[PDB]
Order: sequence, then C-alpha cells, then structure tokens
Amino acid sequence: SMNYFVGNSLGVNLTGIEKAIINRLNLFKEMGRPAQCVFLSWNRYLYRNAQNYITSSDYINMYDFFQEATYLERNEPFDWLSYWTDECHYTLKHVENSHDFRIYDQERFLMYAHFQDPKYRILDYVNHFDSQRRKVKRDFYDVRGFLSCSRILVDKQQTLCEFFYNPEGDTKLEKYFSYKDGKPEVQKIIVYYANKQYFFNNETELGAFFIKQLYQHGDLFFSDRNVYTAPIFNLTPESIPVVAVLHSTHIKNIDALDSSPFKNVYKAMFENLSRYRAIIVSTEQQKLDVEKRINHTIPVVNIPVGYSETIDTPVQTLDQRSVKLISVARYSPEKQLHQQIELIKRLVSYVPKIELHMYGFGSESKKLNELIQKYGLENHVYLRGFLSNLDQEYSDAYLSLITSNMEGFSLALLESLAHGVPVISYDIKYGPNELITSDFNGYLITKNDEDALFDKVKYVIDHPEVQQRLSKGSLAKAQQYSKASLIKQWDQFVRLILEHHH
Amino acid sequence: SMNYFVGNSLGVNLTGIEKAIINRLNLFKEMGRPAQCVFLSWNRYLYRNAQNYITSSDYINMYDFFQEATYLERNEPFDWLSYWTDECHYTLKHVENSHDFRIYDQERFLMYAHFQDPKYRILDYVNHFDSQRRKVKRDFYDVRGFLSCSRILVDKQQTLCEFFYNPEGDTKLEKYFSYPEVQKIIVYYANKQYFFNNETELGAFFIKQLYQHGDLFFSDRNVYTAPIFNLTPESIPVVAVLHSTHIKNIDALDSSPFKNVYKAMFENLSRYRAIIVSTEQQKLDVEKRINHTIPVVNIPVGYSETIDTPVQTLDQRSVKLISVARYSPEKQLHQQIELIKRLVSYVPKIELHMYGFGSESKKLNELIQKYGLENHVYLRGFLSNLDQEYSDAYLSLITSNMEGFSLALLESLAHGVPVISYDIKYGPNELITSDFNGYLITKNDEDALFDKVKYVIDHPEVQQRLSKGSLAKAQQYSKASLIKQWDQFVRLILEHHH
Repeated sequence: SMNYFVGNSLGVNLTGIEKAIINRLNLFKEMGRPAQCVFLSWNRYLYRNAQNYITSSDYINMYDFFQEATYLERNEPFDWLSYWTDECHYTLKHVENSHDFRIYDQERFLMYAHFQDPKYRILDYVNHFDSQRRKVKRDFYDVRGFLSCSRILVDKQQTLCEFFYNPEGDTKLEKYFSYKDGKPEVQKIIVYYANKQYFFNNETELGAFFIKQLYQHGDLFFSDRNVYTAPIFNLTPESIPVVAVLHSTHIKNIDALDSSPFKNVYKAMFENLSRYRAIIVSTEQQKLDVEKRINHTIPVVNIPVGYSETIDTPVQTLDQRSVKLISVARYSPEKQLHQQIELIKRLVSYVPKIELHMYGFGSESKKLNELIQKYGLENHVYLRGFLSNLDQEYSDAYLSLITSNMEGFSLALLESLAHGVPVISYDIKYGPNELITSDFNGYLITKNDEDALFDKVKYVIDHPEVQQRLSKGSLAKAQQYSKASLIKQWDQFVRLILEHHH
Repeated sequence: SMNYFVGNSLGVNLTGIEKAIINRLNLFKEMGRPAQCVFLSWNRYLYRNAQNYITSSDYINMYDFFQEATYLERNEPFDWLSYWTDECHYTLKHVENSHDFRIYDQERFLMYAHFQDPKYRILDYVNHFDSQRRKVKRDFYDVRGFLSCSRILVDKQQTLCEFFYNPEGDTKLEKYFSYPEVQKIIVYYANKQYFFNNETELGAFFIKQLYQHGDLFFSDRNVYTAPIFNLTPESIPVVAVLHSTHIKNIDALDSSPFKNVYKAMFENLSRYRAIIVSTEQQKLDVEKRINHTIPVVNIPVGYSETIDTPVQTLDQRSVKLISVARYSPEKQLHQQIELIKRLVSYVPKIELHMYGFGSESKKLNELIQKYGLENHVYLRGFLSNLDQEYSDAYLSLITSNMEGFSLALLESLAHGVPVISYDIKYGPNELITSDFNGYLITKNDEDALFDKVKYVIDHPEVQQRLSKGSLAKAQQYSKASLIKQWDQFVRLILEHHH
C-alpha cells in the first residue's frame, strides 16, 4: 500500500505546494507509511532540483515513468568535447561569453551545443541545422546525462512534434502540436508502453492513464496541484481513492462565503466533489467555511501544512537599548506593509529606540523605501530583503506584526512562535486565528484598525511582563504543532479514509 | 572480390537496364566471379520485384543497408486485425471499394489503414490523426512486414521530415525537407551519426562502405550513379555502361550533345576505368568522340541460350513472317504492313505476326482493317515465352529508323530464323552478315526490302541456307563466349587499376 502526493514538479526555488508535499513525505517516512511524491510535467532538471530534498526512490515523474527513467540517478561524467573532436573529427568553435560551441564537419556547420556548466560536463541542448542553416531539430539532455527529448521545428522555430526517449535511445512518447494564441498546444500523444501503442488527445488523458498504471487496491492519492491534478483524477475511476488538498483560500471573494465563485484553480475539483473522499485544509477556520459551503457533502479535515522543531538556540535575549519589531512577509500589496511604517512613524515619539525589520522581497520595495525616507525613519525601519535562515533574527525580536488584508497558514509565523516571539495580527482569514489565541501568544485586531493596532503594540512595549507572558504562550502554541502531533493527525486520517473507502 | 552492378531499383515491369543487370549477375555467378546488384532508391516493394528474378543475397539496396534489412527475407505472417481487436480492443470500419479500414478506439478515430491483399496479411500504410482530425504521420510498411519509414506532415499534408527504421524499430536514417526537397540526412551507422545534404552524398557514403580493396563497380543507371561516383575517390574503380545511343542525334557524331542521362559521366571521363557498349559499331563511334581518353570495350548485353524447342518446321501451307519489336514510332511497323499489302498478291498464304506493345497499337490495327489484311497480319501483343512462335517462322523483319543490341534478334537467330533488317545503328551490323544469316537493306528503302523478302520466299533453298547461317551467328554469341569476354575485361581492368 502506497500514499502518492501528486503535484507538478520541483523548481530551483521550492513553492509552498512543493514544500508541503516534501514535508508530508518526511512525516510519512518517520511514521512508517510508504509515501512517494508524484510529478506530472516533463522536467529534465527535476533530478537536480530534487537532490537536496528527496531520494530517487521517493518520487515518480510521469515522463520518467514512460521513458523508463524512474529511480535512475546521474550517469558517469561524459566529455562530449573529446567525443566530437577525437571520435567524430568535428571542429569545435567556442562562442565567447557562453558555455556553447558551434560544431562543424570541415566547412559545414552541423550543430550548436549548450553546456549547463563552464566545465562543459553537463550537456543541456544540441540544435541541428540543414544545408540552408535552418534549425530543424533540438536535442534536450536530462541532467542525468541521457538524450531526453528531440523537438522537430517548422517555420520560424515553431514546435511541431516531440519524441521522448528512454536512456538507451528508444522512442517512448510522441507529442504533436498546433499553435493557438502564438503558443504550441498538444493535439496528440502516442505512448509505447507494455509492448503496445496508446493514444491520447492531451496531457490530462495521459495523466489519467499514468494514475491508473500506479494504482493497486490499498493505495491512496492526494491531489495537491488541483488546477492539473483534479482534471486528471476526474478521468479516473471512483474505485481509485483520492483526497483533494487545498493550499489557499477556496473562493475568489472571502467576504461572500456562500455565493463567491470558487478560485479557478479549484473549480474542476469543486464541480466534481463526489470523486474525492475528503478535502484537507491547513486551518480549523477554513475547514468550517469549506464544510458549510459544500453542505458537508464530503469530509473536510484540517491538517497543518508543517510542524515546529523545539528550539535549543538562545531565545528572547532582549535588551532595552533596542525594541525590535519584525515582519516576515513578501513585499506585496496584500501584506499592507506601509501600515507598519505608519505605526513606527507614530510609535518612535514614545520610544525612539524602536526598530522594525521587514524580511521579504517584491514589487512594493521602492514604495516602502520612499515612505521610510519621507518619515525620516532610516535608523528605525529596515527592508532586510530575503533571508533563507531567520534563526539569529528571532533571538532579540520583541514582537511580530501582521497587517495583511488576507493570509494563509504561515510556517514563517509558526517558526517565530517556536522562537518565543509573540505577535499582533489583523483578524483576517486564514492562519492568524489558527496560530494566535488572544492574550495567550498575541492579539487579533479588527482588520484595517490602525488605531487599535497602535494601542495594542504600545500596550505590549509598555508592559514587558505582558510580552514575557505572551512569549511563553508562543512557545506553548508552537509545541501543539510538533512533528509527533502532525504524524498522529496524518496516521489517523489515512487509516479512517481507507476503512471508509474499502 | 565482389563485382557490383549499380542501378536504381526494380519496377513492377523490369526495364532494359534492370534485365541487363540481372543477366550480367547470372553470367558472373556461372563463371565463379562473385556479383551483386546495387540499388539506390528507397523502395519498400523492392523485395517483391526482386523475388522472381534474383535472391536477397544477390542485391544490396542503399536504404536496406542502413536499415540493417539486406539479405532479409519476408517476415512470417502476422494478423494485424487480430492485434487491433483482440490485443488492442480497437474498432475497424471497412471503407467501400478498398482493402482499407478506419481504426477507432471506441468513438475515437485514430488511424486510416491500407492493405494490399484481400487476405489482409500484407500491411501497406497507416495514417495517424490528431484530436482535430489533422493527418500528422504516415507509417509505410516493407512488403517483408516491418515498419520502414514514418513521414511527419505539416500545413497542407506537406512532408516535413521522414524517419527510416530497422526491423526492430530503431531509427537508422532521418531526412529533413523544405519546399519538397531534402536539406539534411542523418544516418546512424557504425555506432555514430553521419550528416549529408542530399541523396547523392548519401549514395557516395554507401559506395565507400561497400568497397573493399579488389572489388569493381559498374555504373548502369548513369543519370543517378555518375553523380554518386563523381563524389567517391579514384582508388574506387568504376566502369560506365551505356545501354543506349550516347548522343541525342546519331547523325551528328562529332557535335551532338551527350544524352542528359550520360552528361555527368562524359563530363568526368577520367573517374571511369572504361566505357562498355553493346556493339563494335558504337565502340568505334564513342572512342572517336572522346579521343580515346579512356578505353571503350564492346561486350554484348546478352547471349544465345541452348535451344529446347523444335526448329524450322516449315510448311508450304503458310509463309510466317515475324516482327519482335515494341509498337513504337522508331520501329516503323506500318512499313511491314505495307510490305504485306504488296506481297499478299504474290504469296496468298503469307502471315505477319508482330510481338510487342506500345502507343502504335491503334494506328497499326486500323491500317490492317483498311487493307483487308485481318487474315494476314496479327498484332500478337506481349508474349513472355516466344519459343513455340519461332518453330514455323520463315524470317524476321526489322524496319526501324534506330536500334540497340537486340536480345530478340539473338533469340530468333538461335531458333534458325533469318532476318531482313535496315542497316541502322546499333545492333543489326553486329548480328547480321548479308547473304549469311539474312540481308541488310538501305534504311527506308521499302522497294529493296520487298525485293529481298520476295527473293527469300521465292527460293526456299535460300531461306534454308540463311537459316544455317542464323544458327552459326547465334553460336558466335554463346553464353560461354560472353563469359570469356566479361572474365578477361574484369581481370584486365583490375590489373591496370592496381
């Protein structure tokens, strides 16, 4: 019996869903339930992107599966350069300011080679040219070393068809494209599997075929990238049990709970709820809203998307020479970080040793820097940019701020609570109510009530014994989200879902 | 050491060059010199055409070579319809008036299939369709049963590229097209990749792989093979064979341009060890024209086979004239009909049988009706076997304005049938000595034709003597005489090359 967490891919910078799937895999491994990540998209770098987080046997990519490259690792290094010069007698001309080379057979231009690294150890692509220097084919290499896909071009280097190979060079898939809105769109897929040919019109049908090949009685699927995975599961038999996992607000308009359309990404799942054994959400609050909206037609369960490590590091080493306020938030409009500048503008009068450090990045940085300069707050408000590790930043933090008009469950806030940093947040869906108990580990403020925000922040600055009480509540709150609590939640859920299904 | 006879392919109906090549192969095996026909064009029906003439071990096709399907025989039958329904669960809808099918997966139209046989044991081709019914790919099957080439289509079913497979389905060649001509050829050979701009370069590459020190090449289909040989090294010995007149107009020996099919050869004479022609008469013309730049050698393009049928069983009942000639303008066959219109008043039981086919059928047959000669002149059409037709043949007629070495003439002479021919190039002078085995007549002199034909009919003792000369002329062009000429030529060509 295998648990499959179905997403799309892994990027160089992991998304929220990608992290959620990897975290869930690590819990199932600790727990001792077999689990694997399932990836759908063709990604010839996926093995590189996965290397720092999961083992080869921890995932199945759909294209790797039909290419007979599932569980395959990196080949011995190959020096294409010596092969082309010593064995093939080609002339290699380096392209300056690149890891590229033009390949000639005497005066005849044959190929343009791109290497990923400047040591020329990772071949990326090789373009082929005809007698008129038309680019007719592109060979795309997997980071593991094998030729993954040849792309046949027409007209102005438009994609016509693609052939996907196993590591030995046998064709295992073919895709044919027609252009729509200036982009290639799949019109046909052929697959060589089980000594047969199979035919599909699109990647959703191919996806559905792939799910059916994985499944054995006892297995359980999680639909984690629902924009892609729900249409797939919708083309599979109800005998295959699947749980829909929501990673964001379920509706376009959070203030019209009953009547807002569902988010476009969840539309295919919500329009076929009877397909799904349950929905998982991150917060009790979202659970109650979704259950109400779908009239309890299937079970809805809240399971946090991550867990807290108990901290051994120095915690709360404060001094009264600096009052340090923190925000861990993308510099995006929804976070309303300008309001935190306005708060410090008002507060500095009453203690001028105040500092606000804002950890994140995005489009709003220019506007935030202007306001800082405008208010003369350059020795008080810092845009700290992105910091992968925040652990030293939490030790002297007095208080976290959230001024967002919308939220999701925050692993960032969970980590700052594990470090004993209390928080004052607008009362907005979803996540703040999950991680904040009024007067226990922080305060919830009426959305956009800057005056109430000021009064509450000032109250905690004026009452360090209240700060210390809230800090102890922050440690206690974080400990409810332990590795062991999450395991127990996951174990019980999987047990009950399978019993009901069978 | 191998002898290679390089043509292009084998049609349904073998051409002159194709028969010449197979005939020459037979001779070489008989004398104990290894010989193989070499073919160039992709032809997934080639094994079917070769079947009744040569074994698979007697030829190398260039596409077969790189597809690892040379010396490969027909695959054991395999039921496509039992695969598509029982193993694949597809649905087939027959198309009216065809050996075709539409393959559907449930309601989904996937493929258009096309067989040869009504036993549907020989797949021809399968068209693949996308979700919008666009024809994306055509699969072309070898008559031997393996999938040979997939063609990828774009736009208005235009050829973008083609993939050639070995029988196990490995890609061995790729071709890329712009508008449709080849701009690129990839071949997977000897554990690497070779690149060419066109099929002439692919041709030269193929020749270089075939050649081992001591082999000899013959260039038989020169319009294709000369340009190929022109891109191969001089260390590879090749002889050009001319199977026809070398110039567009035979009356301008000095000034006439070379035939288009022979240009690339004559414009690179030093590449060739020699030229072979069928007649001494042609040899002397070509030698003169090229200022003896390279040897020219006359070797007949066939031989007189041993007689296994009765000969010269004549009867006063009927005087049987024959013509063994394509029904073409150059054979000027109406002249023989005219000859009969004139003779029939002197020889009431004369008959003329004309064996052949071509454009002139209707004109000739109407001329017979016009002269009331339906009891006297027969358009016999094409006969595979003419052995029974010669036994009662009094004489053969050639009234052509132009000829080549005639296998037909050699056959009828081997049957003791003397011949009255116009004295035109080339072939008659080779095979006819006047007053020995027949008479040579001034071209288009129909009065002189009438005079000699009537003379031989009026004097049966003359016909008997010209018959004994016919058997003797045929004996001179025996298989063994032809063997000895080829044997010495090959040995002498190779001797001088090394």
